[PDB]
Amino acid sequence: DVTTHAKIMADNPSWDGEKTIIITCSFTPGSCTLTAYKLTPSGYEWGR
Amino acid sequence: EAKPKFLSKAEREAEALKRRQQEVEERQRMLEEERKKRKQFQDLGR
Repeated sequence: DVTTHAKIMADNPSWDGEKTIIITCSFTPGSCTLTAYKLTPSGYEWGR
Repeated sequence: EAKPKFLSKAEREAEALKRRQQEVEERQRMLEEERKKRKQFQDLGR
């Protein structure tokens, strides 16, 4: 997910790394757990 | 203000051209400030 997000960021300059997130809707038993994550500037450089 | 003035069709479309030039100028300004924010985010990890 951080490589996908950082490749999308590196190829599209309209994706500001402060404002763009990855919400993950994980399928827990009988439910859904949502967690939003942001890329730090270390993470965008590594995932790029 | 309160009383609506008549504006001619040439004057109306000149006002509309000036309006759309304004907001395409602030779209350009927001896009180059977006490039500035992007360069700032990029070199804090590099």
